[PDB]
Amino acid sequence: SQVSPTRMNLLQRRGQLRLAQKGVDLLKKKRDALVAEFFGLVREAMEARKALDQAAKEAYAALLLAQAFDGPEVVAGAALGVPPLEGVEAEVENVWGSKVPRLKATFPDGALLSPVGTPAYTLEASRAFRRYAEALIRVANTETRLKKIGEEIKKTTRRVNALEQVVIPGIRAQIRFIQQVLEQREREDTFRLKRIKGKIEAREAEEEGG
Amino acid sequence: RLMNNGVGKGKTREDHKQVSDQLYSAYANGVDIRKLVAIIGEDALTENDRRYLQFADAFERFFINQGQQNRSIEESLQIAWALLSMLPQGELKRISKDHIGKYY
Repeated sequence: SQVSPTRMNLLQRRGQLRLAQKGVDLLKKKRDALVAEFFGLVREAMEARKALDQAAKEAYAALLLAQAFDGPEVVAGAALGVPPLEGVEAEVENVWGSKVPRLKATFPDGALLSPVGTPAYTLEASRAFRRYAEALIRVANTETRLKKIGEEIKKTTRRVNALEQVVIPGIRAQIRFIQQVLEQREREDTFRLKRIKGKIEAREAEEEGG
Repeated sequence: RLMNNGVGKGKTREDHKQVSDQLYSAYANGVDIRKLVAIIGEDALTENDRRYLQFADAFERFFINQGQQNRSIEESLQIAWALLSMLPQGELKRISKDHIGKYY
């Protein structure tokens, strides 16, 4: 446990305030940018996604003239058109606490090129993956962005607060603590010096008058 | 300082001395929550807080003010009890159950 030092430190802790006060000045508007850039992405996300997600099933579920029970047959029958279930190009990108990696796989999913002649409905029904799958990849890189930008936002403003209502007003109180403590010392000056005068003159009016 | 003096039976009601202390820590742990909200995440804090939260409000803008107007130890204590109700009886650990059965 300790208080501070006692002097000069006043000035230093003032440049503490400078550091803080000015630091935190800018500390928001660091984040102003990122919050700014954030809105566009919020907009963009679901657009194509909602559209063709619904259009995947459109024919798919709705062409079971054979496809449901001869779904078995066909679904077997045309299964595994190109299933690597892989494509990861791992991407790193600015995210605070760790630049989190995102990534995209990128390979087909079936739609009118699948092996063998076979029935007709099949292939179009298989086509649906373009519109669940392929398109669903878009959210694989956009939906993570929302959380990532969260992290930052939150963590940052978190400090804002702390600095703003813990650090600063405390260290404010530091400055004071010094100030007054220097001051009362300065009484002593006055008093000591005070006494000196009384003596020097009180002593001397007795030589020429007594 | 004084207070555990001039309280209790035959001087005042006998539940006074007790219903102090309950309130004390109750309100206490209310604001306490409200601090930490602003740090990690508001709704990332314990769910059995939200009531203790709201309990801080009641004692807040509901009770404290009373404008200008005469009041009475009676009328006071009556609404002093009002405070407790919302939080369970099973959460009031600094008072015995007899006064709880005196009122609620």
